[PDB]
Amino acid sequence: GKGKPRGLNSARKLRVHRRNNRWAENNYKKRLLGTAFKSSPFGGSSHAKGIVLEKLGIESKQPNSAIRKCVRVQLIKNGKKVTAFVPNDGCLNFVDENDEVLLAGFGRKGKAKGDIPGVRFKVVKVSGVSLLALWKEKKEKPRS
Amino acid sequence: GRMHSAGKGISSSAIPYSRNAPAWFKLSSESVIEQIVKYARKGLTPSQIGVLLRDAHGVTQARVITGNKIMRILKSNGLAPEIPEDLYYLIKKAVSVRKHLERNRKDKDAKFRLILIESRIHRLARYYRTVAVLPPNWKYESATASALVN
Amino acid sequence: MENDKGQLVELYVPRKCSATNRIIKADDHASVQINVAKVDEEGRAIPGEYVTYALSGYVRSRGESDDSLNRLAQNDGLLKNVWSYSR
Amino acid sequence: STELTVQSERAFQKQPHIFNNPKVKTSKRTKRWYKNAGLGFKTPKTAIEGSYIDKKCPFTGLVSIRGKILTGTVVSTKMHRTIVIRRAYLHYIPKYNRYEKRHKNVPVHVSPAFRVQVGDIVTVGQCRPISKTVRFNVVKVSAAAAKANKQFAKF
Amino acid sequence: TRSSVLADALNAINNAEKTGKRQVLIRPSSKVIIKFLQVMQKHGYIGEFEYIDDHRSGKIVVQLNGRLNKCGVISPRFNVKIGDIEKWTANLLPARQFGYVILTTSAGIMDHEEARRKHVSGKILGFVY
Amino acid sequence: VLVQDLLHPTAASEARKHKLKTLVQGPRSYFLDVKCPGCLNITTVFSHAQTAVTCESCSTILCTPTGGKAKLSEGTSFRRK
RNA sequence: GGAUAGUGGCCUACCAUGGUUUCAACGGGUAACGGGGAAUAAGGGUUCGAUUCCGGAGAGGGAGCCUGAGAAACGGCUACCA
RNA sequence: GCGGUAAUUCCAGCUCCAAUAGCGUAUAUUAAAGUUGUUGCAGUUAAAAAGCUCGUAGUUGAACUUUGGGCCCGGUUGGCCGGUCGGAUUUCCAACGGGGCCUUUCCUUCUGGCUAACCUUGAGUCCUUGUGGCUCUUGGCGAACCAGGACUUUUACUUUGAAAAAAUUAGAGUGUUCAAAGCAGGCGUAUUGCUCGAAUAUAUUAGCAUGGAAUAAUAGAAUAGGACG
RNA sequence: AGGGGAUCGAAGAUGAUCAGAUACCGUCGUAGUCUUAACCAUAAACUAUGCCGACUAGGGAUCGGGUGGUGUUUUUUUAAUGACCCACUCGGCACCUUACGAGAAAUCAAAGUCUUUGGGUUCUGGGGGGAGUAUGGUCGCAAGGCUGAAACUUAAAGGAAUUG
Ligand SMILES: [Mg+2]
Ligand SMILES: [Mg+2]
Ligand SMILES: [Mg+2]
Ligand SMILES: [Mg+2]
Ligand SMILES: [Mg+2]
Ligand SMILES: [Mg+2]
Ligand SMILES: [Mg+2]
Ligand SMILES: [Mg+2]
Ligand SMILES: [Mg+2]
Ligand SMILES: [Mg+2]
Ligand SMILES: [Mg+2]
Ligand SMILES: [Mg+2]
Ligand SMILES: [Mg+2]
Ligand SMILES: [Mg+2]
Ligand SMILES: [Mg+2]
Ligand SMILES: [Mg+2]
Ligand SMILES: [Mg+2]
Ligand SMILES: [Mg+2]
Ligand SMILES: [Mg+2]
Ligand SMILES: [Mg+2]
Ligand SMILES: [Mg+2]
Ligand SMILES: [Mg+2]
Ligand SMILES: [Mg+2]
Ligand SMILES: [Mg+2]
Ligand SMILES: [Mg+2]
Ligand SMILES: [Mg+2]
Ligand SMILES: [Mg+2]
Ligand SMILES: [Mg+2]
Ligand SMILES: [Mg+2]
Ligand SMILES: [Mg+2]
Ligand SMILES: [Mg+2]
Ligand SMILES: [Mg+2]
Ligand SMILES: [Mg+2]
Ligand SMILES: [Mg+2]
Ligand SMILES: [Mg+2]
Ligand SMILES: [Mg+2]
Ligand SMILES: [Mg+2]
Ligand SMILES: [Mg+2]
Ligand SMILES: [Mg+2]
Ligand SMILES: [Mg+2]
Ligand SMILES: [Mg+2]
Ligand SMILES: [Mg+2]
Ligand SMILES: [Zn+2]
Repeated sequence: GKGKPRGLNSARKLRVHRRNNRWAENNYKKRLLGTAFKSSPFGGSSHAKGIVLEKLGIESKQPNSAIRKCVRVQLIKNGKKVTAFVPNDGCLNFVDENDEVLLAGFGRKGKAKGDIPGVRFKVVKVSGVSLLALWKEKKEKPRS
Repeated sequence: GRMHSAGKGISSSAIPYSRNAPAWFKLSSESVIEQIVKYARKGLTPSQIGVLLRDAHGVTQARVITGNKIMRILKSNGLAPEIPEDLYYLIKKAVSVRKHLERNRKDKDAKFRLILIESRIHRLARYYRTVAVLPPNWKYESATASALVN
Repeated sequence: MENDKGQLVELYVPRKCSATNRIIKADDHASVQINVAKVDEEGRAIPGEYVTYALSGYVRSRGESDDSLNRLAQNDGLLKNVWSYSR
Repeated sequence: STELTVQSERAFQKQPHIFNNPKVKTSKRTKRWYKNAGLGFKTPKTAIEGSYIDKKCPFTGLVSIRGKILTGTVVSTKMHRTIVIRRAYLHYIPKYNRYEKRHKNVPVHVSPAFRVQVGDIVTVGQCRPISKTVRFNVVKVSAAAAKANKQFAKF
Repeated sequence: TRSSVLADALNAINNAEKTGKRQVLIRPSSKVIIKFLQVMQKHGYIGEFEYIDDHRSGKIVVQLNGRLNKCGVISPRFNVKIGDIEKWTANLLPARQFGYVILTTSAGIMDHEEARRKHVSGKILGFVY
Repeated sequence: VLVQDLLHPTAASEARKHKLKTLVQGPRSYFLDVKCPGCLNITTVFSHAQTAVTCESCSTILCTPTGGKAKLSEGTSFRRK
C-alpha cells in the first residue's frame, strides 16, 4: 500500500528519508546552510547600524506612481552597502549624508516591502535619537 | 506471480484430498520402489520417473503408496546426482543458450535471456548452498559449467 | 441509549433493514417497508393485519430487493419453494 | 591460537612461581597451575591437559573475569590468540516507533584452551585491559563447527 | 506475495459487510485468524464461522449479522507498553464506551479490555467496532 | 447473491468451476484399465499421458499424448477407476 | 623489557599482518562544551540550552617543570611567540 | 490595496475601537502546518513513477507442532441482607482476576539437608441429626530453597521491581493580607511548652532483577558422527 | 573506420511569393537515409498512471489453451480427421453498461475497499521564477549524458470545470 516502508525494523530508512527531504524546506535549508550569517547584509542580527552615503529617490513600482525617499547605507560591522527606506512624511529631511543611522528589517522575511523595488530595510534612528521622536517633536537632533 | 516475467497463469496439479489409498490400487510399496530404482537405474530423473509411473502404472502419487518422495528413495539407494535436478536443467539450459550466443553475437535477445537464466541459477544455488546440499562456496561459472552438465 | 439512572434518553430508536440490520435513516428516501397481509380460511385477506418487512435504500439500489424479500417472506411462511439457499 | 613449539619465544615461556625442583625426579616434567574462573564457567580440559602458556588465559593465566558477559558471534580469527566478534544487537527509535539494525565489533582474547572458527557463537567475559583494544576474554564456546563435517563428498 | 494472512481475512470481511452480504469465505486461515475471529464473536460482531479443511492451510466461512462497521488490522505489530494501550484505543476507536483494540500478549490474543483486567500487554493486532 | 450457502454449494455449479476454485480442490483426471484383445491382460493408463504408453509384452502403442487427455489408439476399450 | 601509582602500543626491541567500513567507516562542517533542563500546550512532534546545580575544559598562545597528599597550577616558576 | 479635486487608507481636528502601566517595531523560533506527513501528505491532467528488465546491500516474507475437558486453593470489588454502637464480617448470590493439580505432559540433574502442605490417623469431638472444625504424634508429597557435584540451543517483546541528586515539572498540605513565592507553621498554662509537617508522581533508551510463553526469529536426526541405559 | 549510396532528403544554391521572406510552395542536391565493426544513452522512451498480494459488479465480442455434446458441415460405406455452432474454464489484447465506491473536477474496475486514516516494497515532489543555470566529480572522440546548488527576484504561477 503506496509510499513509505511500514516494517518494524525500517526505522533508519524512515529517518534518512525525512532527513533527505527536509532539505526542500525553504526555512530549514536557510538555517542549516547558515545562509543568514553568510549572505544577508545584517549579521543575522535584528538591526544594524550604518553610515549614510547618498540620499536616493527611488521610483515606486506599478500600479503606483511616486518617489520613495531612501538612503544608501554602509553597515559598520560590514562594509556591506545597503539601501533603506526612510518612513513617514518629511523624515528624509532629518538624515543628511555621512550621518549615522540604525537600520531594521522590513517585516517580510528578507524580501522587499510594497511598491519600493529592491529595498529590504527601513531606518528607525539617526544620530542616536529615532525618526519617530523627531517626526513628532519629542526629541531634537544632536549638534554634530 | 511468475519470477522472471509478468505472466500470471495459475496452473498446477490439484492434488487429491485422500492422502492414502486409492484402494483399487493393489501392488505394494515393496513393488513400485523396486520399480523406482530400476528406472533411475536406467538413469532417469525423479520427475521423469513419477511421470513414467503415473501413466503406464497405477502410481497415482509415488509419495503415497510408498512412504516417501521419489528423490529421497533415490538417495536412500544411493542414486542421487551431484547436484539437484532442477538446478541441472537450468545449468544445462544456460549452456545451450551460451553456445548459441557464441555463434550469434548479434542476438541481443539471447543475451538478455542468458542473464535471466543465470540469475535464477545463482539464486537457486544460494538456496542450496544455504541448506548444505551443495558445499559452501559451490558456484556456477560459464567456463566450468559447460563441462559440468556433460 | 439510557442515562445515569435507567431513564430513556436520546429520542428516536430508528427502524432497521430486515435484510442487513443497518439503520434506516431519515434522508434515506429510497428505503421501503412492505406490508404483506395476513389471510384467513377461504382466502379472506383480513384488513389491517400484516406481516411486514423493511429494506434499506442501499439494498434496493443494488437490485437485491427482490431476492432478499424472497428469502425473508419464505422462511417466515409466505412462500413455498421459489428461493434456494444454495447456488 | 599458539599451536606447536610452545617454547618458541626469545624469552623462556613459563608460569610464574610454579617451580619444578630438578632434584625431585618427577613423572610429568612440568607442574601446571589452573583455577576455575567462577560464574560456573567450566575450565575446559584442554586448559589442564595442555602445555600452552598464555598469561592472558582465564583458566591458566593471570587475568580475572569480572564485569560483563556478552555472547557475540565471531567474525574474524586472523589475529594470533585474539578474535573479533560482532555483537549482534538491535536498536529503538521513538519518533517512528520502529527499530534499526546495529552492530558493534568487539576484540577478545582467546586461550589456546579454545579452538574457535568464524561463525561460532562465543560467550566472552570482561577482564582488565589486556591490550590497546581488548577488554574481553573468550571463556566458553556455545557453538562447535556450524555443520562443517555434514558437507563431505558424494555417495 | 501474501505478507499478512490476517490482513486479507479482515479486509475480505469488511468488503462483504459493506456490499451488504451475510457470509464470507476467507483463505487461507491461521491460528491467529481463528483467535481474532473468536474475539469478534465473543462481542457479537459476527455470528458463527466454520473451518473447512482443505489439506492445505484452510478456508473459513464466516456468517456475519450486520453490527459491524469496521474490522481492521494494525500493519506492523507494534509493541505496546500497557501505559500506551490508552493512546491506541483513542487514535482508532469511535468512543470510550464500546469498541475494542485487540492485541497479542504473552497471555493470549485478547481485546484490550480483557488485557487490562488481566494486567498484561504486548504487540498489537487490529481492532473492531 | 447477498445471502447464500458457501458451505453447501450445488454439485452442478461446483462441477463447472475451475479445478483449483472448487470448495476443496481436487483433480478431474482419472485412471482406466485398457486392453487390446490380442493379449489377455489389462494395463492401467492415466487420462492424460505425455508418454505414449506401450502395452505389457507387445510393442503396440495404446495412446498418444495431446495437450490434455491422451487419445487412445485405434480400436481399444476401457473402464474408469 | 622499560617506564607508571598502577592496567594498556603508554614507550622500546623482536615477530606477525592485522584493525574499521553502505548496519556509512575515514574525511569535512558546526555562528558544538555535555547534562539536569527551556519554549511551544489534542496527541505524535518541533526548536532551544554561553548562562544559579552536576560533569569537563581553560586562564593571551604553546610547551616545560618546581613544590606537594593532590597542580602539568598561571592572583606558581622557566623558555619561546604575540 | 488606497492617493490623478467631493480620499471610508495619506496630513490633521473631532469622534470611536483594542490591550492598558504598559503598548508598537525588527529578527529568531514554536503553534496555525496533514505545507516534512511514524501517527498523517501528495505524485493520470496541479510540483512528482527511473525508457526498460536483471540484481546486491536494505526492508518484507503462506500454513501447520498442548489444544480441549475435570478437580481443587485463596484473593478484590459489587449487590442483598447488618450483627453493631459513619464502618464491621460470615454465609445467599452472581462478575473479574491469581495459583496449583489430573488428564500419555521436565520441574536441569543427581547426593542430603527442611520439610509447608494430606492420600495420611492416632485418639476423638467445641457443637446445628455432621466431613460444617483445628490443636494433635510412630507407617505415607518434594521442590518452597538451602550447597556441593555434574549440564545447560540462541534472541526479540511484555510485566513487576530494584538502583537511582537536588532545583525545574505534575501535585498534596499550610490563609505569604491576596498572589508570584516560601516551606512553613499550629495550639496553650502566651510566667520557664505542647505539637502536625517538610508527602506523592514522573524519572521512558541501555544495564540489572522477577513473572509471562501469544506474536516474530534461532537452533535440532537424513551418507545418522542421532536419542536414552 | 570501411562498404553502399536507388529513394527521399538538415546544409548550401536557386524560381517564385512578400513591404521584407534567411521560410512556407517549386528546382538542383552535400550530409544523411541502408550495411559491417565500434561509439552515443537520450524521446510527449506515454497508459503523461512502479511492482508483488487480497478483496469489491454487471455484459456481449475476441486471441491462445483445455474439457464437455446420441451439435452443424465435409462422403466413401459409416467413421477417423478438419473447419464451424453451443456451454463451461483458466490466461491475454480490449470495448460496453453501471456505481456501491473515489475524485477539485475531467473522469476512474482502479484513480475503489482513506479522518471508520496501517498487506509488502521501490522511487520522486514540497509556491513561481532564477534553472536543469553556476560549481565540483564522473562518463564521452565530439555532440553531450549523470549528479546538481545558491545569491537575487516575485503574489501569484498552475489544474479542472462554467458562463461569455
Ligand atoms: Mg529540488
Ligand atoms: Mg547608487
Ligand atoms: Mg568583527
Ligand atoms: Mg497468481
Ligand atoms: Mg523480481
Ligand atoms: Mg503449467
Ligand atoms: Mg597475526
Ligand atoms: Mg605487547
Ligand atoms: Mg628498528
Ligand atoms: Mg600491512
Ligand atoms: Mg547516510
Ligand atoms: Mg564553539
Ligand atoms: Mg549548558
Ligand atoms: Mg546543544
Ligand atoms: Mg559562545
Ligand atoms: Mg586547569
Ligand atoms: Mg583576555
Ligand atoms: Mg602551538
Ligand atoms: Mg600553566
Ligand atoms: Mg586560580
Ligand atoms: Mg474636500
Ligand atoms: Mg477628507
Ligand atoms: Mg484619519
Ligand atoms: Mg499583545
Ligand atoms: Mg504509530
Ligand atoms: Mg501538500
Ligand atoms: Mg505534471
Ligand atoms: Mg513508468
Ligand atoms: Mg539504479
Ligand atoms: Mg508466519
Ligand atoms: Mg520500569
Ligand atoms: Mg521529588
Ligand atoms: Mg545519397
Ligand atoms: Mg535555403
Ligand atoms: Mg529570393
Ligand atoms: Mg539560410
Ligand atoms: Mg528522461
Ligand atoms: Mg501515448
Ligand atoms: Mg468484469
Ligand atoms: Mg472439442
Ligand atoms: Mg499587485
Ligand atoms: Mg468553453
Ligand atoms: Zn496390447
